[PDB]
Amino acid sequence: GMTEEEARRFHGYMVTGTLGYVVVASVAHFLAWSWRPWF
Amino acid sequence: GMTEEEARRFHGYMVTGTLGYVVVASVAHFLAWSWRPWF
Amino acid sequence: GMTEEEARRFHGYMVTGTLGYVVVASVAHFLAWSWRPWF
Amino acid sequence: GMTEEEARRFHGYMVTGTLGYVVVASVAHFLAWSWRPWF
Amino acid sequence: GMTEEEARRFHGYMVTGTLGYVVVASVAHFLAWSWRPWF
Amino acid sequence: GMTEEEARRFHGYMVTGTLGYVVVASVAHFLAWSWRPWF
Amino acid sequence: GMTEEEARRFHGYMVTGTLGYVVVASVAHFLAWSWRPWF
Amino acid sequence: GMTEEEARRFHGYMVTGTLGYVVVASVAHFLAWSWRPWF
Amino acid sequence: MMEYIDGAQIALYAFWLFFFGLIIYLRREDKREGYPLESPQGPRDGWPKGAPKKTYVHRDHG
Amino acid sequence: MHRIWLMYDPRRVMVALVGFLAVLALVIHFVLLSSQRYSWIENGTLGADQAPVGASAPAA
Amino acid sequence: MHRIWLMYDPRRVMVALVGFLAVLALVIHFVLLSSQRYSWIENGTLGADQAPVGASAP
Amino acid sequence: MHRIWLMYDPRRVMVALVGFLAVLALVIHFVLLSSQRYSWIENGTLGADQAPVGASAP
Amino acid sequence: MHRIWLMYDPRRVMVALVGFLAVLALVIHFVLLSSQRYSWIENGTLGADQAPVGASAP
Amino acid sequence: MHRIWLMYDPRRVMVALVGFLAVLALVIHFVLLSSQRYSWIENGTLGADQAPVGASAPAA
Amino acid sequence: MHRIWLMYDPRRVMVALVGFLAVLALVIHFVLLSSQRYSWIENGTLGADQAPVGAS
Amino acid sequence: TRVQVRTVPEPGIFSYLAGKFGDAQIGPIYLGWAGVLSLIFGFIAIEIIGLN
Amino acid sequence: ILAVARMGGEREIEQITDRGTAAERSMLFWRWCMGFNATMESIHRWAWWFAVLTTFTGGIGILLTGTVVDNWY
Amino acid sequence: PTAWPVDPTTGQTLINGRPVVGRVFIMRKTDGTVKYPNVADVVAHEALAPLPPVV
Amino acid sequence: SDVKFVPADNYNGSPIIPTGNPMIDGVGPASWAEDRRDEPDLTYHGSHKIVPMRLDPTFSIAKGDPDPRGLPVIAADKQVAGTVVELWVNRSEPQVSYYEVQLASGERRVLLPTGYVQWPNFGLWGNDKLLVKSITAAQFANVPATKRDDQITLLEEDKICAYYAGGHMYAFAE
Amino acid sequence: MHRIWMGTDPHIIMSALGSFLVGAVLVMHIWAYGQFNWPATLKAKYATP
Amino acid sequence: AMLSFEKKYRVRGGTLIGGDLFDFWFGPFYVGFFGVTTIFFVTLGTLLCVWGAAMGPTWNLWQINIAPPDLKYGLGLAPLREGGLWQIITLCALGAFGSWALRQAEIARKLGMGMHIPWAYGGAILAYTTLVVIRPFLLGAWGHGFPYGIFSHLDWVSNVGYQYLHFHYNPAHMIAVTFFFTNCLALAMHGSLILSVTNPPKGTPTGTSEQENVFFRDLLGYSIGAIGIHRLGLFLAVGAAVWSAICIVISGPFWTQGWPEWWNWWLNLPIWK
Ligand SMILES: CCCCCCCCCCCCCC(=O)OC[C@H](COP(=O)(O)OCC(O)COP(=O)(O)OC[C@@H](COC(=O)CCCCCCCCCCCCC)OC(=O)CCCCCCCCCCCCC)OC(=O)CCCCCCCCCCCCC
Ligand code: BCL
Ligand code: BCL
Ligand code: BCL
Ligand SMILES: CC[C@H]1c2cc3[nH]c4c(c3C)C(=O)[C@H](C(=O)OC)c4c3nc(cc4[nH]c(cc(n2)[C@@H]1C)c(C(C)=O)c4C)[C@@H](C)[C@@H]3CCC(=O)OC/C=C(\C)CCC[C@H](C)CCC[C@H](C)CCCC(C)C
Ligand SMILES: COC(C)(C)C/C=C/C(C)=C/C=C/C(C=O)=C/C=C/C(C)=C/C=C/C=C(C)/C=C/C=C(\C)CC/C=C(C)/C=C/C=C(\C)C(=O)O
Ligand SMILES: COC(C)(C)C/C=C/C(C)=C/C=C/C(C=O)=C/C=C/C(C)=C/C=C/C=C(C)/C=C/C=C(\C)CC/C=C(C)/C=C/C=C(\C)C(=O)O
Ligand SMILES: COC(C)(C)C/C=C/C(C)=C/C=C/C(C=O)=C/C=C/C(C)=C/C=C/C=C(C)/C=C/C=C(\C)CC/C=C(C)/C=C/C=C(\C)C(=O)O
Ligand SMILES: COC(C)(C)C/C=C/C(C)=C/C=C/C(C=O)=C/C=C/C(C)=C/C=C/C=C(C)/C=C/C=C(\C)CC/C=C(C)/C=C/C=C(\C)C(=O)O
Ligand SMILES: CCCCCCCCCCCCO[C@@H]1O[C@H](CO)[C@@H](O[C@H]2O[C@H](CO)[C@@H](O)[C@H](O)[C@H]2O)[C@H](O)[C@H]1O
Ligand SMILES: CCCCCCCCCCCCO[C@@H]1O[C@H](CO)[C@@H](O[C@H]2O[C@H](CO)[C@@H](O)[C@H](O)[C@H]2O)[C@H](O)[C@H]1O
Ligand SMILES: CCCCCCCCCCCCO[C@@H]1O[C@H](CO)[C@@H](O[C@H]2O[C@H](CO)[C@@H](O)[C@H](O)[C@H]2O)[C@H](O)[C@H]1O
Repeated sequence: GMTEEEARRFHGYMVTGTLGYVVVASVAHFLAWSWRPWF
Repeated sequence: GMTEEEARRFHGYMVTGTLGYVVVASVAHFLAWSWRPWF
Repeated sequence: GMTEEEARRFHGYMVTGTLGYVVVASVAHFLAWSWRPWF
Repeated sequence: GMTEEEARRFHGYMVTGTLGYVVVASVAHFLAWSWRPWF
Repeated sequence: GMTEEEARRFHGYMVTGTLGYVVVASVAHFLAWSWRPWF
Repeated sequence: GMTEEEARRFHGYMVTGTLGYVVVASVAHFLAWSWRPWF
Repeated sequence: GMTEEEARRFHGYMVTGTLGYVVVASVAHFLAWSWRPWF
Repeated sequence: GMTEEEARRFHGYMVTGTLGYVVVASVAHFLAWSWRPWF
Repeated sequence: MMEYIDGAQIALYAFWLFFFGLIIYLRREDKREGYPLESPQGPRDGWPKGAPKKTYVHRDHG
Repeated sequence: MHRIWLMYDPRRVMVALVGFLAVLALVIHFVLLSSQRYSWIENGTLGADQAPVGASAPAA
Repeated sequence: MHRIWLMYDPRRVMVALVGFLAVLALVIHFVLLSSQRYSWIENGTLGADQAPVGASAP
Repeated sequence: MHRIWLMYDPRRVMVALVGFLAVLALVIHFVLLSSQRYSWIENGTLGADQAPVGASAP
Repeated sequence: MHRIWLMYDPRRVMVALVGFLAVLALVIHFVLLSSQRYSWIENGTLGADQAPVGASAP
Repeated sequence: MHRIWLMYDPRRVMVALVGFLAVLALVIHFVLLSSQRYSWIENGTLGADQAPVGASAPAA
Repeated sequence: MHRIWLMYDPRRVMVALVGFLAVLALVIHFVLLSSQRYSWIENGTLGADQAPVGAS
Repeated sequence: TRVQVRTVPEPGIFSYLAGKFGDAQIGPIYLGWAGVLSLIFGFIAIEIIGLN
Repeated sequence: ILAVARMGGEREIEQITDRGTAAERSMLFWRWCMGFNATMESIHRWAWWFAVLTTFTGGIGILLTGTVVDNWY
Repeated sequence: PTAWPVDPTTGQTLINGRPVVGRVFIMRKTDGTVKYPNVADVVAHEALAPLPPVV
Repeated sequence: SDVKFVPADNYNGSPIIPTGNPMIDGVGPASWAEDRRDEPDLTYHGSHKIVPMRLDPTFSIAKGDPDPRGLPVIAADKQVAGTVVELWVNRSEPQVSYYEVQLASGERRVLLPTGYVQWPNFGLWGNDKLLVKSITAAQFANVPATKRDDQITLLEEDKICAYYAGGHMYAFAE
Repeated sequence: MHRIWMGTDPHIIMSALGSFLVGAVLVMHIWAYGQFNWPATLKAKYATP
Repeated sequence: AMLSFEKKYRVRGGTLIGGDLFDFWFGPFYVGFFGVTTIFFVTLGTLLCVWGAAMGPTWNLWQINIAPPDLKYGLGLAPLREGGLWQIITLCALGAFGSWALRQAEIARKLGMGMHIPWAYGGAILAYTTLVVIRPFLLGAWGHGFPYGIFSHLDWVSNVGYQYLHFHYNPAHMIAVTFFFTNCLALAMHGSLILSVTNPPKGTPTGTSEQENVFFRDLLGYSIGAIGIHRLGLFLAVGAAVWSAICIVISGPFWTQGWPEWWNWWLNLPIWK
């Protein structure tokens, strides 16, 4: 399987990858909102 | 199965996860209510 | 399977949760009735 | 299976639940009757 | 199977229960007849 | 189940509660009669 | 379940709590009667 | 599977492949935009 | 009289009650082999609980 | 007559009886509910003289 | 009459009873809900004299 | 009363109950949402006297 | 309350919970998106005074 | 928080997550491309004052 | 970041990726090809001001 | 396939047993009284249809 | 059954009375494919009821037609 | 009444007296389909019932 | 070890990995019903259902078909594994259940279920050798043995069929 | 008279009687409100025209 | 959870694409690479169906109707609200059904089974592909596919039949129906024989292969054998779907008149013209 150390190492990549993806999506929504707001 | 220590340790994350999710939902509902109330 | 001690312990949780659920449903019906009575 | 001692103990709860259920149902019917009689 | 001694005991309940059912059905027909006769 | 001495003790309270209930109900009926007599 | 010792303690608090409830309700009804009497 | 050293070697080509693909697509999009913009 | 209720609707719900009763029966029969299930949390029966294992007697030639 | 329970297992017969009566009761109720005379959910509050009656002979 | 719980497994019968009551109640509620007189979700606030009634004999 | 949990495994009952309540809640909400009077997503802001009522007797 | 995680394996409950919430969220969004009042992709920029309301009682 | 990766195999949570996001992204694009206001392939060049807005029928 | 290839044997990921991109590219082209604005096989020679717009 | 066995004395203890499984006769295709009458009645039905 | 015939799966009565590996593989294929399985006996009950219910439900549909409902649309 | 009022100065549609930014359209479900209320409504759109046969 | 396999890892749905030789241990597609009754299958009249054909002179080859006895058996690695000595027949539904092969290397006779064998042209022509696609000629040496050589138990039938069933996955495994 | 209680569970007896009294009291009040024109006269006294 | 004999069988191997990467279980279900692609296509296709319901007139299960495009769109992808959504769902369906067959092949390989089940299921995929791909392509428009709706596709079947005035006269349809009816008889017969030897009347020995062979021979006048009845059932059930695929693909692409007047060739045989 994996150790806590390997789990903790993977978790760091997973958390940062998730937040990075959410940042890119946040900018995409900013662009979409500027083009054609939905509210 | 779990030890009861692991049950306690898991339960604390579960409470905070449930709470944080309910908080986000509560803000989401109040945004929706302010824009277009359903009652 | 359960000892009768385990059964009596679980019964306390089971009855309490049932009555807690029925109480929340009572408040839901109080709110629903105050909004739009069905009789 | 059941002993005959358990069977009589069980029957006491089964009768008392059956009586409670019939009580609730008969109240429900008299509420329904007072609102909209079917004869 | 069962003995003739058990069969006699069961039969006594079965006859009494059958006759009880027919008696209750008789009252239901008395009530139905006085509500709306079919002849 | 309940023994004879338990039953003997139980019966004393049971009669007392029943009489107390009927006393309260009698006062309720006297008040009701003095307010809106029904015969 | 409770011993007769626990029951004898529990009963005294239950009786006292019930009396406090009925007393406070009695004040509530006296105020309500003086505000909008219903007979 | 492959060693970590092989993984670092393979990953280098995978970046340049991806980058070259993204470059060609970026030119393809700007050609398409120049011909017939979609916003 | 009853407008919305009609005999074809009555018959159809009678079939549905029979049919779900039959599916329950068949799933009990499906569990006469291989059950109860093994699991990390202990044995599991699923639902409905299976019918028991069935013993066959063969024609005596002795 | 009690000997008939040697002939048939009462644990079988009791289930069969309850099933027979439950079906028969539902059949009779729904037959009546489908009739005009006895459609009691819609017309149960009509008095017996007000209740429908099927067509009589014209004596032609 | 308690010997019915020796004649049959109470665990099984009690589930059968719960299933019977479940289906019977749902049948009666849905029959009433699709009637005219007792379609209580749409018309439950009508008074008893305002509620629909089936046609009499002519 | 607690001996009911000797007849039935409480782990199994709670799954059965949670599944029952989920289905029952969804059925009741969909029934109401299908109605005229309680189509609350379209009409929930109507006052109680403005909300639809089914037809009376004539 | 952590007692519950000795009766049920967390790994199984979290799978059940994720599945239930994913489906429930998708149900509610599609129901709203199918309505007139909350078809927000076409009409989300209307003000609350401008949004559709279902028909009242006559 | 990282002990979640002791409960579940990261190699297949990551597959399930990537698959979920791919489904969700495609669903949202097809929903928007089905709409009138966000039919961006046919109407993306319209300014926001010309973009469609859905309304109910006038209740005259 | 290279360690993703220790989790996922790259010889397989390339084949899945190529497959996914091939299908995705085809779907996008067919969506465009049968739109009114971008049916380039029939109308590709129209100037940007002559190209259709899906005004309601 | 294509290594068929062929059994000269009777299988069931190509060819087929003449014998009994208790009340059941083995060998001929079983009709009995109900089968014979079924074929007579059914033949007349087929004849009436075809002649019409 | 043809997929396990190499392992004696077509001898279904033996596989019912004395479960072999052919029965076990048959059960595991369907359990792994669609999440539930029958047994070598009970698959024949599923078969029996599906055939029987074809003509039984059919007959009820005919008896209802023209007697209870005259226009099914 | 098939379209909302238009402000003649701006050309904007007015919904409940207040302007909408955008080109307003009336929403409808796929191809304008509407659920059939009941048999009586379906029959109200048909021809009358056929006359009795000539026997 | 007495355990035939261990989990690949500690996660719930993970595969098992055999410890020893899986064809011999009976793991994966090489496994058999280990609880199966160790007695012969019987005919309706109570005789042994599956028997070598010499034990019942009622049975013969159909006169058009080749008798396989004497032919060489060719294993998956294209070696000769042996020659067919005898046929075993099912007396309830008359067919050849097993060929019996005397091994070319060594001395033992082993059973070979039909349906793992095939003819070079599926019987159409050239029927001069038998093909066994599933196992190599060395693996023929370990085919499970019946405790008598005129009779086979239901357990022995399962073990033999399971050995050839495992071959497609494991015959060339390291 | 007390011999009737022998063999019973007192909590079962109090549950049975408790159920019956709640049921009977509720039925009697639902009935009495229809007959006595109360609380209808109360509501009319405080209603706004 | 696992069957009491199952754990022994859960080995690696027999996959087609993914190697060991997806070679695992999730509850009872085997995953594998085509498990992953299955769930992808199933989820996408189902959510687009729910979207088609949402933009349609009702949520009533029976009345939901995601229709194909108008014939004017030919073999192009129509606008999504005009029937392009039906076209995306059709691609998802093909992806799901193909993935399901390949996943079954991995499961059969892992258990040492023959490939009979994947290939049998291929008969159903062929019939679906004929209805939504091959026949629409030969007619030149995807709009010839059937709509996705529990009763609205029966309206399509009705109207396609009457496009040929009297579809019962379609000769391939007559064969396909005969296979379907013969299959159902054969299933009742085989199911009854196995059950009646394994469940004899109370107080009777368990039956034998010889008894079902005797009875079956009285029913049909020949003995089919244990493998033969399963070959027959597979032949009848799959042959029904194959003749179904033929009967619909000849209607329109190859024959365009009423089906009754196809029989004119039989009336004009020269022995009796
Ligand atoms: C129930 C009380 C009321 C009763 C009255 C009304 C209903 C009457 C029918 C009752 C049938 C039993 C229901 C039940 O609880 O089953 C549990 C069992 C699971 O296997 P098990 O052996 O019993 O248990 C093992 C398990 O508990 C522990 O192992 P593990 O932990 O590894 O398992 C993971 C679990 C999680 O459990 C679940 O997820 C339960 C899911 C139940 C889904 C039912 C959906 C029904 C509505 C669909 C609406 C549609 C949604 C799209 O187990 C699983 O992974 C689940 C494996 C089963 C997968 C089933 C796939 C779909 C089956 C067909 C669906 C119907 C198609 C028409 O699952 C099954 O066996 C389901 C399939 C059996 C029925 C197939 C019938 C097909 C009839 C087709 C003809 C229709 C003609 C009109
Ligand atoms: C273990 C305790 C016993 C029991 C012992 C008592 C006692 C002792 C008293 C009552 C009283 C009553 N009980 Mg109790 N009762 C039991 C179970 C029940 C059940 C049931 C669903 O099983 C019901 C419907 C009832 C119903 C009733 C009412 C008729 C009445 C008061 C209202 C009420 O219900 O409050 C409670 C609501 C519930 C849902 C029941 C829960 C249990 C509670 C705690 C019982 C009430 C105790 C009460 C506050 C004690 C006051 C003492 C004063 C000296 C009067 N009992 C259980 C089995 N019940 C009182 C009475 O006779 O008034 C006429 C009373 O003095
Ligand atoms: C016209 C009617 C009269 C009036 C007439 C009377 C009379 C007469 C009496 C009372 C009594 C009471 N009244 Mg009053 N009362 C009026 C107006 C009010 C108002 C107000 C307007 O805000 C309030 C707060 C109250 C409050 C109260 C209580 C203090 C008391 C009952 C106590 C009890 O046990 O409650 C128990 C109930 C609750 C705790 C439920 C509260 C529910 C809340 C609002 C919602 C909770 C939601 C949440 C999600 C639930 C979670 C559950 C957990 C998760 C398990 N009254 C008006 C003016 N009232 C009685 C009394 O004094 O008893 C001693 C009494 O006799
Ligand atoms: C335009 C035509 C109509 C239509 C009109 C009907 C009618 C009318 C009927 C069916 C019936 C059936 N239809 Mg439909 N059907 C249509 C469209 C379809 C479609 C489709 C894809 O569109 C399908 C798959 C079906 C399928 C079916 C079956 C489910 C069902 C017959 C079951 C059965 O086994 O019968 C075959 C089995 C039998 C007939 C039983 C025979 C048993 C007896 C004992 C055999 C005796 C043999 C005898 C001894 C041999 C000698 C005889 C002499 C030579 C004379 N229909 C459309 C809508 N359909 C039947 C049904 O049940 O309806 C509810 C029915 O009556
Ligand atoms: C579960 C539903 C399915 C079903 C089941 C089913 N059918 C069955 C059975 C079962 C389980 C039988 O056991 C029974 C049977 O025998 O099967 C072989 C039968 C049967 N299903 C039949 C047909 C059939 N089943 C159909 C359908 C179905 N069967 C459903 C799909 C259909 C369709 C689709 O239309 C048909 C046509 C028969 C083959 C058979 C019943 C045979 C029967 O009743 O025969 C009666 C007799 C005659 C017709 C007369 C024959 C006359 C001879 C040809 C004359 C020759 C001369 C004669 C010798 C003269 C007399 C001299 C005397 C001295 C002898
Ligand atoms: C029509 O409108 C409708 C649709 C109806 C409206 C409704 C919509 C709804 C309901 C939406 C819900 C959305 C949702 C809900 O949660 C959405 C949730 C989304 C989430 C959580 C996204 C998460 C993304 C995470 C990413 C991308 C992670 C990337 C990680 C990377 C790259 C690192 C990998 C690891 C490495 C490299 C380390 C190896 C080293 C190792 C091993 C070592 O060193 O050992
Ligand atoms: C057409 O008509 C239509 C429209 C359909 C209308 C008609 C509808 C009808 C007929 C409806 C009928 C409804 C009904 C009928 O009875 C409804 C019955 C409802 C019921 C019974 C609800 C019960 C709920 C109980 C709950 C929620 C319990 C929760 C328990 C909790 C939280 C504790 C769990 C345990 C813990 C935490 C720890 C344990 C200890 C351990 C492990 C330890 O110590 O080890
Ligand atoms: C409008 O129309 C209709 C509706 C028809 C009109 C009619 C309405 C009707 C009929 C109404 C009837 C109402 C009614 C009838 O009875 C109402 C009855 C009300 C009652 C009984 C209320 C009782 C309240 C009791 C309380 C609050 C007690 C609290 C006690 C506490 C807090 C202490 C707990 C114990 C301790 C601390 C000891 C632990 C020691 C331990 C463990 C140890 O020592 O070991
Ligand atoms: C209708 O409109 C709708 C469709 C609805 C709108 C929505 C659309 C959506 C949601 C789109 C989503 C798009 C998307 C999302 O992620 C798209 C993601 C795209 C991506 C990631 C593309 C990546 C491409 C990478 C390539 C090509 C790499 C090539 C590598 C090469 C050539 C080198 C190989 C290695 C070598 C040679 C070395 C061997 C050495 C070895 C072995 C050694 O040395 O050992
Ligand atoms: C691949 C992950 C996503 C990258 C997406 C690009 C945008 C986000 C910024 C990435 C910047 C670097 O991001 C950071 O990388 C380091 C390693 O370099 C990760 O570090 C991780 O692995 C290292 C060892 O390698 C551990 O000691 C550490 O505990 C763990 O968190 C961090 O968890 C991440 O936060
Ligand atoms: C789609 C909307 C979803 C909204 C969900 C909102 C959930 C909000 C967070 C609560 C749930 C997760 O649980 C929360 O995880 C964070 C992750 O940083 C933990 O965060 C903290 O603890 C962990 C573990 O020691 C540290 O590694 C971390 O750096 C620290 O910030 C919190 O202690 C825990 O309470
Ligand atoms: C709604 C209620 C009013 C109408 C319905 C009345 C239903 C019938 C109630 C009958 C109750 C008493 O019924 C009577 O019970 C006794 C035991 O108590 C049964 O007696 C049973 O056990 C005794 C021994 O214990 C045997 O000797 C006897 O043969 C056996 O039947 C009687 O056979 C039955 O007649």
